[PDB]
Amino acid sequence: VLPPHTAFTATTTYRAETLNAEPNTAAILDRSQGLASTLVGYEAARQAGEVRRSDPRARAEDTARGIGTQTVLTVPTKYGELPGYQTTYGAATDKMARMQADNE
Amino acid sequence: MREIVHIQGGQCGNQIGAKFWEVVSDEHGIDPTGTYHGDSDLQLERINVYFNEATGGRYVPRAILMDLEPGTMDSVRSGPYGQIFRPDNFVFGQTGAGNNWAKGHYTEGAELIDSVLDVVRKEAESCDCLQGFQVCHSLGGGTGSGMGTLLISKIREEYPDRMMLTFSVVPSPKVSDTVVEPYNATLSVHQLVENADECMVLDNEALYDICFRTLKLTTPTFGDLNHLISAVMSGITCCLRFPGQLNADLRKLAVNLIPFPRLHFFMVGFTPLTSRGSQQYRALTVPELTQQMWDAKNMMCAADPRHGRYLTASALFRGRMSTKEVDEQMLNVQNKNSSYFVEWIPNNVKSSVCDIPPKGLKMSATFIGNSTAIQEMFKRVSEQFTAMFRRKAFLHWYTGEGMDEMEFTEAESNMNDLVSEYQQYQ
Amino acid sequence: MREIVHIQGGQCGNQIGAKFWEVVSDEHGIDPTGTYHGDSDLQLERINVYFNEATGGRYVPRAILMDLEPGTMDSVRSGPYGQIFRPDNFVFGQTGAGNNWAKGHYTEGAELIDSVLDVVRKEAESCDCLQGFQVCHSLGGGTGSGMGTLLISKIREEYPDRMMLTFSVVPSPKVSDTVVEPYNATLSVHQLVENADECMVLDNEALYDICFRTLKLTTPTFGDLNHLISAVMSGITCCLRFPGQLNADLRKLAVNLIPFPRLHFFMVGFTPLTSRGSQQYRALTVPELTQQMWDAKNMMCAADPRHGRYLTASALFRGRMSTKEVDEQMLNVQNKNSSYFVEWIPNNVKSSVCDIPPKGLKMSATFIGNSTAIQEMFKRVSEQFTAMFRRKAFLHWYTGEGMDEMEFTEAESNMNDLVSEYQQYQ
Amino acid sequence: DADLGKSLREGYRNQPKPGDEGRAFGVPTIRTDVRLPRLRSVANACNYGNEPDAGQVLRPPRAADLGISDEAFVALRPKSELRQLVDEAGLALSDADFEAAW
Amino acid sequence: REVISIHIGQAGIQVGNACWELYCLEHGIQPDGQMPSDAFNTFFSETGAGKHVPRCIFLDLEPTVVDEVRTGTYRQLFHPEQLISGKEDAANNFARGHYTIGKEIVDLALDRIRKLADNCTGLQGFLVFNAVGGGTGSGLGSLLLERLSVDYGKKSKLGFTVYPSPQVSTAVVEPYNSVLSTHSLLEHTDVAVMLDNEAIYDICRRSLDIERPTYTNLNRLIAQVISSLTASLRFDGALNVDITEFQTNLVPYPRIHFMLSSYAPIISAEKAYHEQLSVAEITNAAFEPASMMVKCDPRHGKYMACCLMYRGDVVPKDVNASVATIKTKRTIQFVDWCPTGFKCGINYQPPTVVPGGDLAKVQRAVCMISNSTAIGEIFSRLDHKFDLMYAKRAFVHWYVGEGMEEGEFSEAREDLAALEKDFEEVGA
Amino acid sequence: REVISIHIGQAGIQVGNACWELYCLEHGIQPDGQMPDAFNTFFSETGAGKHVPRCIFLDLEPTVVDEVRTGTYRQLFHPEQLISGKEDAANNFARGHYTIGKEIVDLALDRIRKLADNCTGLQGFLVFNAVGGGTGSGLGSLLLERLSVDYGKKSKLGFTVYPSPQVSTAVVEPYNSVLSTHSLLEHTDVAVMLDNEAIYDICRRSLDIERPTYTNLNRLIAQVISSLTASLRFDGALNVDITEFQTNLVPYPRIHFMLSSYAPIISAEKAYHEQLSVAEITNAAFEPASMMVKCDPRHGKYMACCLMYRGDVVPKDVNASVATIKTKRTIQFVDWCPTGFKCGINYQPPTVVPGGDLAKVQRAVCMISNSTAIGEIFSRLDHKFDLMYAKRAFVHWYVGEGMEEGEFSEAREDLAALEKDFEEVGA
Ligand SMILES: Nc1nc2c(ncn2[C@@H]2O[C@H](COP(=O)(O)OP(=O)(O)OP(=O)(O)O)[C@@H](O)[C@H]2O)c(=O)[nH]1
Ligand SMILES: Nc1nc2c(ncn2[C@@H]2O[C@H](COP(=O)(O)OP(=O)(O)OP(=O)(O)O)[C@@H](O)[C@H]2O)c(=O)[nH]1
Ligand SMILES: Nc1nc2c(ncn2[C@@H]2O[C@H](COP(=O)(O)OP(=O)(O)O)[C@@H](O)[C@H]2O)c(=O)[nH]1
Ligand SMILES: Nc1nc2c(ncn2[C@@H]2O[C@H](COP(=O)(O)OP(=O)(O)O)[C@@H](O)[C@H]2O)c(=O)[nH]1
Ligand SMILES: [Mg+2]
Ligand SMILES: [Mg+2]
Repeated sequence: VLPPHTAFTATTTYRAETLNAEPNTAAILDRSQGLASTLVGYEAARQAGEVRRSDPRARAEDTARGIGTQTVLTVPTKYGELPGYQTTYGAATDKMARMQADNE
Repeated sequence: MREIVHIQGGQCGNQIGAKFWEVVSDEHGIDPTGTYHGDSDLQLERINVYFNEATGGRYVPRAILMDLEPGTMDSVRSGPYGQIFRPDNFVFGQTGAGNNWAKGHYTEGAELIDSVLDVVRKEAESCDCLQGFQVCHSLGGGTGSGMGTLLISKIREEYPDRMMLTFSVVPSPKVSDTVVEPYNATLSVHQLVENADECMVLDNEALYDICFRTLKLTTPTFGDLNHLISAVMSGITCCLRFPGQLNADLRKLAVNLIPFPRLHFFMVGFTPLTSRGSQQYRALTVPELTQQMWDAKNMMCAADPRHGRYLTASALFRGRMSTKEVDEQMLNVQNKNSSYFVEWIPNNVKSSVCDIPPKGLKMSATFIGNSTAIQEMFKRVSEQFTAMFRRKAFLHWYTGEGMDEMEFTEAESNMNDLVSEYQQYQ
Repeated sequence: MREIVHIQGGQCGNQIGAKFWEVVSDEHGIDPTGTYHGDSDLQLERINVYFNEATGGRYVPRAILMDLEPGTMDSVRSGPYGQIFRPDNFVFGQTGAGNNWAKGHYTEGAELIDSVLDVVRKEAESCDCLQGFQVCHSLGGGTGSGMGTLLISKIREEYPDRMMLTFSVVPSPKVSDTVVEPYNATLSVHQLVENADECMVLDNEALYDICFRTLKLTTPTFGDLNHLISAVMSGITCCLRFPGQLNADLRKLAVNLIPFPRLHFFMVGFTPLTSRGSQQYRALTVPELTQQMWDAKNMMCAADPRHGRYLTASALFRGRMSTKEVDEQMLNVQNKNSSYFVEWIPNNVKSSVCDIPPKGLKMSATFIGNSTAIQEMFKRVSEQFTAMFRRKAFLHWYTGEGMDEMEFTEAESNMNDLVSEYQQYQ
Repeated sequence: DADLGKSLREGYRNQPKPGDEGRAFGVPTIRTDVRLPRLRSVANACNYGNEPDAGQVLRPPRAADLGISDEAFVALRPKSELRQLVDEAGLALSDADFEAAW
Repeated sequence: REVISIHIGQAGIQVGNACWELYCLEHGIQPDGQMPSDAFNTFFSETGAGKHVPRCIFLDLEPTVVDEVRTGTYRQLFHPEQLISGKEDAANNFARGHYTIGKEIVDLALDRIRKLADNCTGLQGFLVFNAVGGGTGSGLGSLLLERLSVDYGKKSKLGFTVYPSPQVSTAVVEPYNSVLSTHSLLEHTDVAVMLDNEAIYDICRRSLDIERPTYTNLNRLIAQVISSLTASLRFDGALNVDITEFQTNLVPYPRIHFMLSSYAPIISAEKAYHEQLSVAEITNAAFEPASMMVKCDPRHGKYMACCLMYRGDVVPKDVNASVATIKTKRTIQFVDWCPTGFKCGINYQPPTVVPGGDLAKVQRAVCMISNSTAIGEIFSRLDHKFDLMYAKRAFVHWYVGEGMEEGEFSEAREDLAALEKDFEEVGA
Repeated sequence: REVISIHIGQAGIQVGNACWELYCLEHGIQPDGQMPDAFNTFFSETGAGKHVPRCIFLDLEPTVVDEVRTGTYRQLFHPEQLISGKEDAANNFARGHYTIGKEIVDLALDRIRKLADNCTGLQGFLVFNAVGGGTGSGLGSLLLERLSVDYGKKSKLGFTVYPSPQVSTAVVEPYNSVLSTHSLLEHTDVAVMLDNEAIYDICRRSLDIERPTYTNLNRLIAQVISSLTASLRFDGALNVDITEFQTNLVPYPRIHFMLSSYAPIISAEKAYHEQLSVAEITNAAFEPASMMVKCDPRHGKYMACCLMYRGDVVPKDVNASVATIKTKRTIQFVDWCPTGFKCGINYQPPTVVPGGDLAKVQRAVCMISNSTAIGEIFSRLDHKFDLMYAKRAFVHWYVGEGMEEGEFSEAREDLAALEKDFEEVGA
């Protein structure tokens, strides 16, 4: 028996990215905005970021710290940081991130 | 615009063509009642290359079936997409060649080839601009070999300046279905080297090996083998039917692949091929397609590509892709395996990109190589032919019908000088 | 970036690798289905060193399991995290070696090594910046020692510039699991002394002693020993996967630990190992870690290190720690125990610190020692080798497959000269 | 795949900051949009805002010799301050005409 | 002042697809073809009321991409009579494109360009777009150039041709096609602008770090280069030049016309936000080999004449200072017999971005067109790979059966060798 | 006026991480990179309200580099400057100078050249490195080679972290160090020696911190660099730029290896404790307990000393303090140099970093001097180097990379000539 059905959806490159340039670029760059440069390469990370995107203060410290919790959705998180993982760079720049979030 | 008409010869050719037409109809969104039910406008654009509109949305394939036994016609009519064909392209004899090349080329041909030429003419100047003919057949049988090759000779005489693709499945000693396979094959290829424009070489052993290793199937039936071949046919003709970033039609494929007029037997393969278990553990990238493309275990011929050198190669790609990645992927694979490529030709790989992959996939590809490894297969059949001709075994069925020993002698000479030319250029 | 590909050889190697991938998956936060669900993006940041992304975040390990018996593969698939391996990478024979080095290195190798090389070549070319290979196996079995050893030799021929780790478990007379242990181990190390870049030596007697005394487990099954070995692997490879104050990669550790080219056999230990009863009452400090690190009975080999001198030592610390504390502890332990260290090398200890400890712990440490104590074990095995070879007992099962006498004589000679040069530098 | 035409990495992306959808990413040659320095240094090869034209400095207004810079004229000034300037100078003009001109 | 554009082949008309979108964005014309509320006069002729039709002809043998454009949203811009479509491709065969199928469509092409020029008033010259590697762009392009030269002769023909890259390629007989193209490209067109593919690939990998660039990015960048070239005609500037100053100043000898091109600053949004942008460093960026449209090493050659177009907020003082610094710098050496080897130009309108593009809007930009001998090295490199295939007579039989022979191959090879000697002689 | 910075190695770029944080705090530039002329010596102003540093981070292992990239200072350093490799040199001088060298130094120079083109009054280069490792040693020496051959006449200040006598973490760092010196002797114009164990002693005795990490050491080094550059950055009563350093501190072209010290190394409670004035801080900046390199200056004679005072300081009392120092007999100078002091005064006091261990003080002193303690350090290193070289240990790695024995012998004899040079000069 033949396969049930498969819809035709693929468009040509000319119709795709030199005629719908604005929506194409909008969607492409909306896929990955909050991810870090060394982190964006992974599709799992991209999906995690999209679901995460789907408190203003907490957002401020998150965007100031940068690489803290971009793909989060056992170990409970404390008010300042996570028990298991605490990098030296974060320990050094905690105060700078705090003041940057305060200014934001 | 560009036109391709199809001819189906013999039992194997008829089944392969039936599967091919099913696949093409699914791709173009026409249901087996001959009516259109596609969704995207991209399907309407190039349905004149394979179909004709009759009346009220009825699309009929541009194909001609030709055989000698009602069993094949009944089998292709019973199955799905069997009622879309054309009853007057159902041109048809009654006796049966009985796996005899002399019977297929001299006895029943003399009374069916007039009719098949009349119908193929009618359909050929029914259209405006022919691009090529497309005939699918075997090289071991009786009906598809002899009558098919005489049809090729007639078409070459009547239209000299059109492309012609002949999709030929070839025999092997390991899979011998008839005892006169080298006898039929030698004469068929003797006619092909002088009349055919280019042939796609296929064989059952490599298809079974693929279904064993890569597909990991347990029951690789003839339907499955014909489905693989039909997918390859759709892949090679995809450029004429869909737009791409770098278009490559049949004639430029020929001029890029063929360096010398006699070297037009090409080995072909398809990607991606993954099992149901391993489809979830695999990526879909240009390097991922390339490593499978250039694998020897992906090949659908019983000839080791690493046993010789590649004269030329071509890679058709389907999907939205990075032309840069394609270019440096071919460049890197050529630089790495430098010994296996010919030296006096730089840039041995011609790559093309199209924007429409097959339905349900993300990225697909077809590989067409013109290498010198097929001289092994030609020696393989030549030794068998000499061994049986040494004492004229099984020969009187040809001699008593009109065949003479001279034709066998010229066929042997052609095989010898062809493999000599392969060895010379290797 | 840096890429490590894993190879598991034989039954013990396969089980050890299964536990290794369980613990690494737990560390990186990917479930036994292959989907990420972890807590920190520092896990994602360096998953590429061990995993490949297939479809929609389906991360698969970059490991090849290879053996000659379906039972090990069946057990690997039955266990949890056994569904994350790519089914294509299960390269696998059918007949079995049967604790025969000749069968694993000359007979079954001829039909399995080509496939394993093909798969490993695919997996190594799939990566961008290759760092090294890591192979887990034994020196007493047949299909684990000889076959994996020939694999190592072929790999070293193909990639003479890349990193290589050999995790080898070795036997002892007290626990003699097979009868041809010296006959196998002598040849295995004979090939390793020029093939592998470094081999880290394990044994079951030391693991049993550790579990009895320090861990106070009642029934230390093979699972616990494999867990200890896997934890050591994670410790030795954590520097690539996580940042720290002072990073040391595999090449850095090799150049720090290996003074002369032939001296690349190490003995390793892990800390802290605390009994479950005494876990609550015991402090967590850098001296706390160092005290259990330098415990001579905490080593994982039956070569009590105080019977010789240390050439080089290396300590990989994990956790938030004080560098002044670390290097002052190293200075104290090296100054007070003056006689146990080599005199013509100041500062015999190389330290490195990573900020990310293993899950569930605060501070951990992996100790790697390159000392002259292993000459005792090598003499201990060569004596049994000579004793058995004196009547040529069991030798005909090896000579009747391709071996002669001179290979065994050369193996004996190389053991003798290697132990002699340990004695010289002692 | 997502990275088919773009970079998609945060360091080199083409998406500008949300504050300004369109702004000329570069350094203007006039440097008007800079806080005027408290005391201009001896050597500055770049100008700031409203410098007099070559023709106007060649044919100067009269107060330039007294020391009033050209910018003091075009500088915006308030009602009371300009009224006081008018009174202190000898304009001698009435309130109606003052309101008309203002 | 007007100039007309003809696009021959897949590459040429795709570059034109990018170019016309960019031009419409620059001049404020919606794709329907009307202006909601005279500078456009060089490209668009206003027909009747509320319409603006481009001065362009796309013509090609295969109909795929042409009717793709027909079915696209730029249907109201180009009405379907300027879009000239054949029936069967030249199939990467110079002989087929110049002898078999060319003779039928070239007459209609001439008959359309004739009325285009007739409708025009002050025609400055022609500009052609093609890649010599293929069949149509080689054969039909050469034939069309020959017919246009015998028709007009005294009008300059700006040919923006794409040669095949040294190591990156997609065809097999493109050395043959390129040699046969150069045979007439040397002696018919007046100013030939060179382009490659892998050079732009490396540019996008280095500056724009697009690890996976498609043809559209390259076409957009080439379109920006052409816009920078034409900005002097389209808008007024402080120091303006038409196409005639190029024809005079940029060529020292009647045969030496092969100009390298460069653009700056090819940069993204936050990178541009990061970097301080001025005249000196963009002039510096315009001169290293890491920013040239063609992969050649200028360090091995000596410059002969260079021209620098500037767009946006640029004064003459700082560009004069930058040119002085470049002249004083010793890494790049001009030829002795040219004391003044620099020609600048400045225009007041900055480059315009295309929405969805990979470039950010910038205060000022620079386009470089220069002469050197690395072009001669490129030609020799192509000649060697031509000769290697030609020694074994590979693929000759296709051309022979088409109707062409060995004589023109011999003549083209010796012509390329003569050009090599000419470059080596002029370099001294 | 401007001076540009290059940070080589995992240690160097962490020192730079401290340095640029301190600079941004001192100039009031937020981590995002924008303020809400003095900055012109370190930051170039781009766009509208944005300043970018004149620095280049370079290293081979990407872990620390992209740690910096994705940390809090993502906006400050834009990724066109943060050069990153593919694989580490594995503490192998041969690997970092001969194998990985030629594929990254070209990019480093091609970026530094256009930074130099952007800057106008370039004072010089300052490089941060540690000679113990391979990347800091090998390609650092290569970078010095190529910067010297490219400019020559421009000043280069190399701040180098030398290995300590006893407290050590590497094994082949004697080989790496001597291979570094063979080029650092002849190429860098002002080399400043730093040690880890000496700073450990300083932080244990003064800040009474019992568990110090690399962060405090880097913070103190950054404070030293800022104190040394503040004279160029800000106006003062008696201000001193890059050039007098070379003029006054380098008696002979082959003797440029300077010791450093800083005071007051004090905490908040101890700043509450003690009165900090010029006399006592000058006294504190001369005992070996506050030397940044573990060596005894009493064993040697001071060739020349340079004293920077920051904050509320006046010429009278600094002259009184230097007079007292000269009259004190405990430290003895060289006869051939009767006047061996170079003073400098700056008005803006040292700034503090939130979370730092130092307290804000009225004034501070940074001392940089020449002696023969460095000469005895070199002999101490040479002894343990030849101890290893006697057995040809670890030489197989270098020779397999492509190095050989002639240049090992050349480095050994060059350092012997150097120690003889100090011995002859000190008399
Ligand atoms: N820059 C750029 N080059 C292209 C593009 N498409 C094709 N090319 C180049 O064009 C060369 C060959 O010419 P084609 O574009 O394939 O078309 P053609 O010249 O008309 O030749 P035929 O296709 O046989 O008719 C190839 O080598 C490509 O490098 C494109 O979109 N952009
Ligand atoms: N002061 C200070 N020194 C450091 C720091 N980190 C590392 N070091 C020193 O650096 C020396 C070794 O160099 P590495 O840290 O490995 O960096 P490297 O020189 O590039 O060597 P590679 O590992 O080959 O990259 C050690 O002896 C340490 O003393 C730090 O944060 N501060
Ligand atoms: N792939 C494929 N091959 C077939 C099929 N049926 C027959 N063949 C091949 O065709 C060859 C013989 O051709 P034959 O049936 O004698 O052609 P005939 O003369 O028309 O009867 C055999 O070697 C078969 O391998 C089919 O359904 N699929
Ligand atoms: N640590 C550990 N060692 C094992 C395990 N299974 C077997 N071994 C060791 O493997 C050695 C025998 O190797 P063998 O299984 O014969 O290797 P083979 O040739 O692959 O079958 C014995 O000395 C065991 O100590 C296991 O699960 N864990
Ligand atoms: Mg074309
Ligand atoms: Mg390092």
